[PDB]
Amino acid sequence: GSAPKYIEHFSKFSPSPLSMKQFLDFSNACEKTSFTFLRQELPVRLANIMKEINLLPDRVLSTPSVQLVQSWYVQSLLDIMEFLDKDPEDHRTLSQFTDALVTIRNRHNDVVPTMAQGVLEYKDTYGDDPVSNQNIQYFLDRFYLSRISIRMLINQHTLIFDKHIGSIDPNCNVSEVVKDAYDMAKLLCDKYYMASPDLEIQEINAANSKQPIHMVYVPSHLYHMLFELFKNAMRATVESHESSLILPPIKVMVALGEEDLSIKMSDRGGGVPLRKIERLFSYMYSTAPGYGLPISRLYAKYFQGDLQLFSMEGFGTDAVIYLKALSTDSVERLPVYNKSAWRHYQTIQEAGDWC
Amino acid sequence: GSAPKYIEHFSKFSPSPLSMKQFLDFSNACEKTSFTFLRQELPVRLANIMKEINLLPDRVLSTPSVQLVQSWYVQSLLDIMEFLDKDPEDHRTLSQFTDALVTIRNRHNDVVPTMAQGVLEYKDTYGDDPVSNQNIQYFLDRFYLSRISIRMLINQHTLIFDKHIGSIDPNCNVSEVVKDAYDMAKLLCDKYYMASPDLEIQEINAANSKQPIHMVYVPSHLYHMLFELFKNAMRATVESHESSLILPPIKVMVALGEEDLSIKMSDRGGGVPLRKIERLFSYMYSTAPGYGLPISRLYAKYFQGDLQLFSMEGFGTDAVIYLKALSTDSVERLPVYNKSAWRHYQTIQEAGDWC
Ligand SMILES: C[C@@H]1CN(C(=O)[C@@](C)(O)C(F)(F)F)[C@@H](C)CN1C(=O)c1ccc(C#N)cc1
Ligand SMILES: C[C@@H]1CN(C(=O)[C@@](C)(O)C(F)(F)F)[C@@H](C)CN1C(=O)c1ccc(C#N)cc1
Repeated sequence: GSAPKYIEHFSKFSPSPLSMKQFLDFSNACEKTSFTFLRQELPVRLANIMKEINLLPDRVLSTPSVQLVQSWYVQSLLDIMEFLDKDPEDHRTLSQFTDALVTIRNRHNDVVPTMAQGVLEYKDTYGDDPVSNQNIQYFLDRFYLSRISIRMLINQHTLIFDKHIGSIDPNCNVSEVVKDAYDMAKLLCDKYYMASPDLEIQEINAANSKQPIHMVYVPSHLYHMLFELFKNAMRATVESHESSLILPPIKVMVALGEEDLSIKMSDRGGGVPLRKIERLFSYMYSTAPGYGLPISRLYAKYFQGDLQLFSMEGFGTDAVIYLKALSTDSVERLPVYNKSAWRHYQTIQEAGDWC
Repeated sequence: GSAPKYIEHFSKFSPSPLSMKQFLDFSNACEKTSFTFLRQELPVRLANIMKEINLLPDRVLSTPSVQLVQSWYVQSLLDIMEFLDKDPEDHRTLSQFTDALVTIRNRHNDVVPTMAQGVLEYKDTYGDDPVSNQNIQYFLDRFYLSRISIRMLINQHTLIFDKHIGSIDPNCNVSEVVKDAYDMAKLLCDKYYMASPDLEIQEINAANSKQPIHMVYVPSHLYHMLFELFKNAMRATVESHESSLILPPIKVMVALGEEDLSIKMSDRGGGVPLRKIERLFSYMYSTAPGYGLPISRLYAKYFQGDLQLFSMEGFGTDAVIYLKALSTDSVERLPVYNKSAWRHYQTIQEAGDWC
């Protein structure tokens, strides 16, 4: 019965944002060195997000969803406390940990669908107004980024201690990951629509005209973003041309500049009105009766990147993923609990500044 | 010595956002009808913006710039009070007005450069930090939109009472306005660089495949936005290819959908890092030792549109202007003084929610 205490403790610490090069330095660059680090970091990260939840309307708190996941974190937090007084050296004290991590990871595997359920519960229970949308948007963005960062650490440890350093590829060939996400989307598009647009890729390596474009990144993260975009671009190109015979291709450009590595995906799927675009990244409005876009964007932001959309109604849409080109600039984007984060939930909107 | 009083009065009223079709209904759809309207509207709009200024740091208030323009509005407000007790019918009582408008318009002709001077005064006097940037951004956006809306009314009256209804073209051929802004930028580009990229235009009239794209809009407003973008796209295409012989063209696409009319301008001028883009629309950071972009965007927003940028470092930049396709949806976007607008100036930032 000391959960509130632990959370009060570790909640006082700020999480330590790691860079992608520090990740590259790490089989056996001492997991002892990691164990001791993860012993404090995970609890600090779990506690900060747990501390922020506890401070949202009891209307949201009392729902089975929020309390279900809120109880998952409480258990994961306790699940790792065990090792605070333990001593490494014991080749079994740190394997008790790797297992303790794999067990915590799977315990949270369905947090996204679970949390989406809460959004729906809220829409039908309290309505879908801007202030609700705003608070949910603010919180889910932080909650999910928090989750992404925790899973990153866990995957890095579990994978490294069972060319690639954990889930990191130091020579990630962006165009290859583009092709992979494409092939997968194509296969699904073919089954469901029995027709699919082709793919054209083009690279622009500013500094080195023909050297293939490589970067240090987490391929699975990039695959996720690209796959989500290919699906939308495919669904729209197919559906908007159901009476046309032509079927334009989806074009992708990978450009590498001094500090940015950009990927643009252009489709001619009809486009979307500016007003609806703004709603495409909102958890509340994109819920019924998925969260590919809002979450794909958190993956972009996690390492200081971004994901943006801009279409032309009546023509098509461009989706662009901005990633940092240098591993030096690829530092975790983490949400922290402060007096600053507190007042973002004090939105008392009623009659704006514009008419 | 009653300025504070008048401002306290009219400041209680909210400005009346007009649609572009109401503008189309109006030589002599009775300027009496307008005179009486503008008699209350202008004072209400002048007072609301004047009321918001009076409530910004005295550090900003005391500068010659802010007080210089603050005294211009005070005089324009009084300049129109005169007609509050007047009676139309008198064919000279309303010409005293048209002149009173032309005189007020010119009195404010240099408010932009004047206000930009204040920004610089502030940068050097108090520094250029995010909270300063934010408050200036918030206020200048509103101040300038307020100004744009006031000049719109004035121009509509003065022009209509000296095919087009004032400054409104009910059959504005977007592609023609594109060509015009281009020719002008080209001429300047040719003088200064003695080389300039060509232009390709393409239309996508979704509903009517080949009918030229026309819309009801204020051509001079659209010309302003396009000219500003062509200049930047030209400067960058030329400068980034000073050692290349090839010189790609600037491509523009005009797409007309059910509710949106979009114009995209794509250049291959090298592109800009994501981090600097965010700073391109900031009055503070774009000041030295112009305001084409931040202001061009207010012109887009004035009638519910927008202006966005997205480039690929090492390749080029896309700039897109979103306008409403229907005159029904083209309603003035006006800033209003409320308890809502008040708290946007209570930014006490110090240590954010992210680490
Ligand atoms: C041991 C820590 C964490 N780490 C790891 O690779 C992992 C696999 O253990 C994990 F992904 F799980 F984090 C490197 C960034 C090196 N590293 C550090 O450089 C470090 C960072 C901050 C502190 C502190 N305080 C101490 C060490
Ligand atoms: C007379 C007003 C203003 N107006 C004008 O065209 C102008 C030229 O006078 C100006 F641009 F300067 F505004 C139309 C939108 C018609 N109109 C209205 O439809 C109207 C709108 C609101 C109210 C009110 N309250 C009364 C009339």
